[PDB]
Amino acid sequence: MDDQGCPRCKTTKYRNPSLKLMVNVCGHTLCESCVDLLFVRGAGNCPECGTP
Amino acid sequence: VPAALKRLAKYVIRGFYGIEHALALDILIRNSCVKEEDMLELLKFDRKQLRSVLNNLKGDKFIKCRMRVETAADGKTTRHNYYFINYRTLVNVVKYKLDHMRRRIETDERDSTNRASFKCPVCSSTFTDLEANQLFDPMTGTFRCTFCHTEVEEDESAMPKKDARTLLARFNEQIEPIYALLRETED
Amino acid sequence: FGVLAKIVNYMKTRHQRGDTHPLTLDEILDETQHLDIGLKQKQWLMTEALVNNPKIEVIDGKYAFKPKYNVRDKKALLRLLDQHDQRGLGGILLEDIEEALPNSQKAVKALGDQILFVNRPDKKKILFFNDKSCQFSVDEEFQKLWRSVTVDSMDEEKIEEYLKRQGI
Amino acid sequence: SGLELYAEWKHVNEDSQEKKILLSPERVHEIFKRISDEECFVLGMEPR
Ligand SMILES: [Zn+2]
Ligand SMILES: [Zn+2]
Ligand SMILES: [Zn+2]
Repeated sequence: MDDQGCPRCKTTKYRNPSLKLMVNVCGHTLCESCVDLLFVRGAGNCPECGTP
Repeated sequence: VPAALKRLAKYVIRGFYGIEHALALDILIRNSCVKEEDMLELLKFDRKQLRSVLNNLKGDKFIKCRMRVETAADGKTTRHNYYFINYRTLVNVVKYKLDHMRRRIETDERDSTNRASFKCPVCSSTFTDLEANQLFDPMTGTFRCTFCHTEVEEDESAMPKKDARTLLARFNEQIEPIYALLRETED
Repeated sequence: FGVLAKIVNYMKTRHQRGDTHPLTLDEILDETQHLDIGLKQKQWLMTEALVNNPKIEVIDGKYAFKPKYNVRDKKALLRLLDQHDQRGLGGILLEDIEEALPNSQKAVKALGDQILFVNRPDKKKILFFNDKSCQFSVDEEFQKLWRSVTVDSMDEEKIEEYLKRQGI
Repeated sequence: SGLELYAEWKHVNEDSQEKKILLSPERVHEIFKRISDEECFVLGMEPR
């Protein structure tokens, strides 16, 4: 669970066991906390490369 | 007392509460039905000091009381207050505080990232980001003020900004290792 | 008491000088030069004064002590206080250790955090036994949030409704 | 009794002892929050 890492917030898996996780197209796993935190900061970019 | 309820009731009384609350609980673990005059002669406490400690546990919905109205050998009314560890309420009281302590950090952090990010180090005026269209000077490329022509800076680096948020967010994760020994036992 | 308080004072003071042996009654009136007190006062304080004492100890033909029943030993403060926890006999005040054990400020500080202290309103300390099998401590700011949650002005069945609403 | 309100219970079924405790100001605040709109019209008050 916490071994795969976390993009922006990094502090979400240790706060709620029943966490709502999401996937994309390039091949990553972003939880619901990183969806709203990245939209208010940027948009829908890949944290490693560049996937719109 | 089971091995899970005995170990959980000892770790909470030491770290959270003080030392006086933990010394008066060790007798309650080894002996359940304990008279009122027994916790004063064994602990060697005071009549006003022991009463203040027992009231904190009873007020926190931990232990109860069972009064008795009988007759002693002298012929007077003898009243006793049997204090014992009641697990019929302490289970939900501990879980009640865990939900507020976990949401208190989330509330104080969410209400601190969205504030401001502009302040003039001369007139000491806290500016916001919704006034950058009027506080800009095209003849210099920098920002200014209102009643004066001074250069602004940041906004006192102490709030979770783009980089300082990681330092304050990881503080909440430190509660898990220090409480994993207590949460796994209760789970 | 006035006569009984004087006998107990000289019985314990002389023991701390360098005499470790039981004593009777004729030895006190002879060493203190108080033999000329009469015959009616010597017999009255023999079979009534030392008999009414509930804490007196008679070995054979002499008299022992009463404030302390254990023998003198180096490694004895930790073993004596440990029996009060495994059996539940209570505790020993600080005035009892400082009186029976000479210079108790060295043995207590040498053990470290093995004995907890109690702050009493009448300026008294209580010596217990800190169990090392269960130890837990947090920061100073962590104990403030634990007591900030108001749980005294609520209800037992009211807490169950708030926990079942979230999911726990 | 001046500036402090008291309460005296008397349940002649399972608790004949008259309980007397000081009414905490935080107790009446939690009850008033549960009052909805349909209950304010009875007392003669308007939530808005
Ligand atoms: Zn995340
Ligand atoms: Zn990618
Ligand atoms: Zn300015």
